[PDB]
Amino acid sequence: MTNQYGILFKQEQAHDDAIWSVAWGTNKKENSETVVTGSLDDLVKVWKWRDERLDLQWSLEGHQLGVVSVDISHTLPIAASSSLDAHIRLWDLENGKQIKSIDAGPVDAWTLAFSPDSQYLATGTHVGKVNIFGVESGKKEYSLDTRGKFILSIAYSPDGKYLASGAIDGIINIFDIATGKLLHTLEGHAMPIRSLTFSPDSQLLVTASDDGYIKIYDVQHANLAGTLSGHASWVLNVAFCPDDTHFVSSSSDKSVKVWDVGTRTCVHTFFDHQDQVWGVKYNGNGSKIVSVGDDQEIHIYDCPI
Amino acid sequence: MTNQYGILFKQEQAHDDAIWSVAWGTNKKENSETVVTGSLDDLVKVWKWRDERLDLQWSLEGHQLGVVSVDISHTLPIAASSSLDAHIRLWDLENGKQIKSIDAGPVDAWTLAFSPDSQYLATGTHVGKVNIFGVESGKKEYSLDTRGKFILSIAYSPDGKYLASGAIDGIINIFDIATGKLLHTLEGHAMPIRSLTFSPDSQLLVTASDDGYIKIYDVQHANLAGTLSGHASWVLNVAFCPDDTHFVSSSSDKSVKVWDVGTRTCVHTFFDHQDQVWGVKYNGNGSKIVSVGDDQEIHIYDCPI
Amino acid sequence: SIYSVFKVAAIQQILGKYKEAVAQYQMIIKKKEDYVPALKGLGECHLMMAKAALVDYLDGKAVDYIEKALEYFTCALQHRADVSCLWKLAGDACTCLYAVAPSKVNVHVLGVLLGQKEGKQVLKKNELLHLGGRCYGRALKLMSTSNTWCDLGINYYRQAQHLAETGSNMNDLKELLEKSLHCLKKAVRLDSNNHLYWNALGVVACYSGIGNYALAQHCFIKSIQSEQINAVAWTNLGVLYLTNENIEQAHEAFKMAQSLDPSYLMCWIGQALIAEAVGSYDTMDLFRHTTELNMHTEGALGYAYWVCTTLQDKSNRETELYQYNILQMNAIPAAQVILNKYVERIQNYAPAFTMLGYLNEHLQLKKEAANAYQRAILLLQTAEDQDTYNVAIRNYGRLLCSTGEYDKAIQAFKSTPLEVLEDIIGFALALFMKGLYKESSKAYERALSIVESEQDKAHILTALAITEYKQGKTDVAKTLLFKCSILKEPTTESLQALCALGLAMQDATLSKAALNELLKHIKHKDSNYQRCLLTSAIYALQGRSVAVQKQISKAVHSNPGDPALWSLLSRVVAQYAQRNAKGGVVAGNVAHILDSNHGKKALLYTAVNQLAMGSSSAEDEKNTALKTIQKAALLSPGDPAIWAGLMAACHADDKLALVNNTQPKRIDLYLALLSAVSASIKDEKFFENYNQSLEKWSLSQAVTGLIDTGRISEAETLCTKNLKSNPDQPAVILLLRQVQCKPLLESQKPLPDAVLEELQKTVMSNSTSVPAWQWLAHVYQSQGMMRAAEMCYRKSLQLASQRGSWSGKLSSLLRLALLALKVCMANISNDHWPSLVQEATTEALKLCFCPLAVLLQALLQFKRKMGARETRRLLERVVYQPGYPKSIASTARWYLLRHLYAKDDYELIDVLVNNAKTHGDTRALELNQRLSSQ
Amino acid sequence: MMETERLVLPPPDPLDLPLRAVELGCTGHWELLNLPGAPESSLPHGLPPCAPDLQQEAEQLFLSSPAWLPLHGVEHSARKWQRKTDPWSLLAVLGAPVPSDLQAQRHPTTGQILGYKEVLLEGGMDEPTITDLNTREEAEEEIDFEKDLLTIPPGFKKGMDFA
Repeated sequence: MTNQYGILFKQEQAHDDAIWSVAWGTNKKENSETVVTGSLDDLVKVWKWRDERLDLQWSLEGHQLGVVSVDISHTLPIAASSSLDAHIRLWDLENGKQIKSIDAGPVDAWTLAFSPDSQYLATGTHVGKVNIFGVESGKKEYSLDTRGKFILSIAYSPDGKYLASGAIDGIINIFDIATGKLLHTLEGHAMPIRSLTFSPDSQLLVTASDDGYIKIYDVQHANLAGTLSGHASWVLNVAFCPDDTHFVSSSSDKSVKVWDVGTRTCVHTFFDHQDQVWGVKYNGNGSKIVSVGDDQEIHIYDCPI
Repeated sequence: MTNQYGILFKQEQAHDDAIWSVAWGTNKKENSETVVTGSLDDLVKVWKWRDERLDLQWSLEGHQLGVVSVDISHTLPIAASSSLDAHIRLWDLENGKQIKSIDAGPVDAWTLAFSPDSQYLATGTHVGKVNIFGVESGKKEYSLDTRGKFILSIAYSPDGKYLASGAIDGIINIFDIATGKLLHTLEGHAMPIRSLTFSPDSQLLVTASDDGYIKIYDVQHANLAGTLSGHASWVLNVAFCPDDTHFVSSSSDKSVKVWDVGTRTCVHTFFDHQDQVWGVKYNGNGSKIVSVGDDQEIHIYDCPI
Repeated sequence: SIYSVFKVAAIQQILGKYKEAVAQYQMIIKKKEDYVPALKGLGECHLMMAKAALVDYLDGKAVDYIEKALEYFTCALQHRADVSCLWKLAGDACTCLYAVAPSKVNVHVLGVLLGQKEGKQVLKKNELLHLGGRCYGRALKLMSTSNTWCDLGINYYRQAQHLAETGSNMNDLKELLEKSLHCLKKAVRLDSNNHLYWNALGVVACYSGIGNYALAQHCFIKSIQSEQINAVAWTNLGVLYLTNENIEQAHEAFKMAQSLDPSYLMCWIGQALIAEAVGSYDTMDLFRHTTELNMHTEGALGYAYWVCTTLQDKSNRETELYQYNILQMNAIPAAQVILNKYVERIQNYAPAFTMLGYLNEHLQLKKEAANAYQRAILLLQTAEDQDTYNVAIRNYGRLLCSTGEYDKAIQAFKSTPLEVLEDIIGFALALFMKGLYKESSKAYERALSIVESEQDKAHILTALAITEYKQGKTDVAKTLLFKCSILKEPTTESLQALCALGLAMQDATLSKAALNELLKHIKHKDSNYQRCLLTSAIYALQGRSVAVQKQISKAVHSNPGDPALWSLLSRVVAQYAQRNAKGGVVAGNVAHILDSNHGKKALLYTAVNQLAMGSSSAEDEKNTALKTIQKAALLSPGDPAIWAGLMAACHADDKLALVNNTQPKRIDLYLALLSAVSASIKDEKFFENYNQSLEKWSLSQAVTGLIDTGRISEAETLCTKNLKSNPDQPAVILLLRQVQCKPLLESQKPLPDAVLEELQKTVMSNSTSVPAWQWLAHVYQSQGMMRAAEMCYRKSLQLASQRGSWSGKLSSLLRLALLALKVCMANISNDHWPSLVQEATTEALKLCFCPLAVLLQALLQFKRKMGARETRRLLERVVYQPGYPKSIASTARWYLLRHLYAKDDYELIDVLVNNAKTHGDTRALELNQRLSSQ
Repeated sequence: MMETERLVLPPPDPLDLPLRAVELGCTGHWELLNLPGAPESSLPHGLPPCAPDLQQEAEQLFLSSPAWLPLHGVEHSARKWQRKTDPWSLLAVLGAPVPSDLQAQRHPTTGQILGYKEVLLEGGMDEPTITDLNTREEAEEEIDFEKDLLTIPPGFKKGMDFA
């Protein structure tokens, strides 16, 4: 019953150090398939999967410390990255030379996330707020406030009007873009979350925590649909499939597992990635899976519909 | 029936802290009687028993943390030592000045054991493998791999072609040097072993465990010949006599006992060593017994043939 | 044409994908707003999605879907009011929301339905059921069919059930029951060949208010006969037999029904009920399978009760039933989710709330536990209140006190009769937590008077000593702990408290006795970390500072596992005896390897050890202090020490890049890191002295880095703001002086003796710090005062030697040697500076093996002489013996080549030239060629 | 101390180069730069504070409060609950399917849709007082449910009997 799964591509050494983030973006209407990775360095190398392999195209740089998170937009060709250098400089992604550069410390911005219309590029700060900047318009026009500890994750629904945020100690806050008032706060876990993502036609919110558990919550209320516990170590990143039937999770036990929401079970497990895996993402259509690990290797998988 | 036993020599304070390992080597054909000890320091002091006493000859040092294991060769004059410093530096033992220095952490090497021809110097790691280096030739040419926990004991048969290894939780693995393939695994105990030794014309394997029991196994099969339980505390080191008639075991209850393999009973017990004893060894011929304890004292005994 | 697109959308609806069909129907309704079939399709789709949502436990989604379906249904009924399809669907929609959380269902129904057309109105559950009955009656009037008769009967049954459930009335529902019975009999008599009608008749007959079991059995048998594969009727008969003490035949009927349908939940629940009633061994497994299948309330409650009972019993810990059941299946989280759904559905069971609270408490979910206890309190005030309510009060108070909110916890423990040990002890703990130690002490003696279960008494004595000590007055607490020790069997907590109390004073002998007592006869404790920490603190208190490493190495050797011990070793070598920096780095790396959740502290400690070491490696990347501190920062960006280490690593990397002379990098981030340090410091409970030291070090290092990089204005503004915030402290005034004196004196300029005197007075203001003395000696040297700089260096040396420091002594020695050698190089008379050089270098060589000191000796000797062969021998020894830094070897090579060119030996000059060529150098070869062409 | 300034010659000499030293780390490791200037010492102020000392740590581990004692633990309460079961919630009822599909009509010849009429499958619209009274109006089979009732279930030898 379990479908046939195959890698079809393994990269020997993409970078020189641990890879911390990866983003796959099918931004343009034709087959672009742009992949941007950042790995404990100034290097924000951009790869391209042309037919069956990855070919390096850009080696744009200009950072001073290790980049911790990268993200890519689906409407316009653009990219953004942040590091411990306290600088959010967004690249052009076609010629790749430093369109802008925003000053914001670890007390002002931690992770990156583009708006569904690629207009705001919200970030999270130490004091618990969620700083929202403006692309091409200005810096720090306003920020939604919640009363909590260090905030790590910022997630956007694929239709807007929602904004989730995970924080240290497990407290989860949900805001509405239309008004900006705190709707309801979810207690969540007792350990840091460090991973959130919505789904299309959003009605499900999936949380990954530091204790190994995976909670399945329901938006617009506080009802949880279940708890998935299959991993043995910390869970670091979770990405959802383009159709609401599966989602992939990567843990700290050197194992990448894919679950199914309909039956709440693990359909397959991949035994690769000899070291920790720090990022997994889907492509435009749910056929391939990318995964970058603490060890210097980039893995692409194949998941049939 | 029990023979006359006497100490004939007691050292007041050989070192300043607890002694963790001892090696007795009759390397040269004439009366050398070299004794090397390491004791919770940088000091790897080498003593010599000339006629009736021990005389200090070398006080070579150069370690940063406590030395946990020492060994001496019987063919060539040479010595080796390892510590928590993550350095296996082998000494000349004639002039005693740092012939070599190999980099290997506690995750790469824990204990030392010379080859019967003094050529391989196998060690044990946390991940379960058995790293084998090369004296005078190179570093880390190959390592036998087993899927287990921290490994503690490494033993060589006096004719080669065999390699035993005790580990935490009691799992015992036996390898053959000629090929390097796992022959058979013995369940043993459920707690760490921390002591192993073969016998001449090797056909008997004696194991010491943490629960006070002493198992006597037979190589080339999985048949156990019996279980000896006479001690009251942890058993730390076991050394076998040059003739297959006796073997000496040292426990944590401040008692040194000598057993006999033929009838599996304790012929005599020595009530000395007010604190724990961490090492016992035999000399070239089975006439004297050395024992080092947690208290700073060196004891030499006398066992008639 | 629109009919084709509508039929396409209808087909799309049949083959699932209901959302697309709803969107298509909306698109069709866009062009034409009065098409009836599209409204009917939307209503049917909304009803089915609502029922699917009700299959799971989503009451808000279901209520919203019913409201939308009702709006669409009345919109369609506006246009065509003679169609039995719309009337029956409206009745179905109204009666569908049955047995769903009363007082949570409030639906907006608009317009004609509620008599006269008036805006929008809000109806309750009973009113909604009455409207459904009316709609069913209208459908029956327009079309008389047995199906609608049965639907009306089921609606009346639901109305009667709702009226009975809430306890609103009794014996006044007989008319409704008679109507339902008549409708169902009429329906079954219109067509007596439908198992559905027969089963419905049986179900309505067997209601507790009627209890006509003979007719129920007849109807169930008839339904079975009408159609053979009837699992529902079979399991209904099995349930009837089971409740009327018929275990055997109920088991037979449930087994047959299970065989006829393997995926039916009620038959499985019945099997579980019989197994529980007989006391079998697989009841828990049956309940778990039932809960996994379809999340029903009965299986939920059974599984919850069994798990709670198994957890409550404390003698099962190794029986292999508790182990497998509660660890291999991960029972606790599944039970927790099950209880949230059950309490959402029912929400009037205080025991269920208490079980949910107990599981959440066990799972460290204290806020949810407090909420559950609050709901149980609200439900339980109007109860018998003997055991349920007082226990609820105590548990609510304990949980509330645990999550702060101390005043409310005190009030909650006030609102209960204080005659039981649990309530008094919880009140005492909350009282102590807020403060107000005297009433807490009275309550604790009261608990001691009541106490039994002597271990508890010993713990009460320990608590009394702790709270009494918080009030000072240590002698009586010491006597109390001694009294606890004299008792027949001491407890580990009491001995640990006694040892820590002895540690608080500087006595150090009572602590040794208590530690000996703990070591003598206590072995069941399975925490090596606490004992090792206590022993290390014992040794460190007497100021030895060396036996700590020996004790921790012994502990690590005894237990090679326990990564906590490795982390402690790394931390201790970071703090005490920081000469085994390589060993500390190794211990940190090993501690990080052995596990994952210790990586933060392990990486911090190995980063600090690497920083202390410097650059004593093979110049390999990916293994420097910067990389490890970045990894630690990623793992846990919450502590201030990581940011401080980041500052130190950035400064060290700046110095290394200057030394290698390639590029400065990571220039200006000190302000952001300082702000992060302050923000992360502000959120810790109490480390007052440690926090003050951390902030002082961070601020001073940031100011120094800004001064070094060249942002003099920002540093001055920061210093002025700091001095304005609070009254003056000498360290900040010295820091401001250093900031101010950067513009003046980089380039040669004389300064008044007045400025020197205030600076000297300020340096005197904050004494016992070697850096300030060394800096003032450097300032004196820069203006030029050889004697003053030498006296200041001697003062710093004596200060460092007295305080037990070692790096400061070496630095003072080397600086004094450099100064004296510099003044000697000016070829001045009064040749006492060479004597100073010789004494300083001899002392440095006695301290350790210093290549810089031997090079200074060689340079002075070279200044003195040149004819003597020995000078050449010494220089060749320095330049040729291995294990030397590149710069010192280069300087020795340079001076040797100079001396030999003066001595005119071309073979030796060629030897030096080729030796320089084997390594990497340019300056020596350049000067070699330059003097070759004289 | 005299406080006599001592002027040193301004040019070092080209033939000889200045002596600029740099200190690396706490554990002694020096070197020599070519370029005359600051002593340029790394971590001037010492190592940073790191973790607190062991005495404070042990003071904090125990003498913070009595909340770490096992008398305020998850155990030591001896709770217990009382089991209630409810077989009757295992009854199930199904709903009859809709009796009409509302199928379209067609003009005979040149098929076109005139309207929609309700086909069977195989005044004052406010629903006032719509209840049904004066029952027992038609004859369907005249079945009797009150006199002769089944007792024997199918497949089963005898049946449980109620008075």
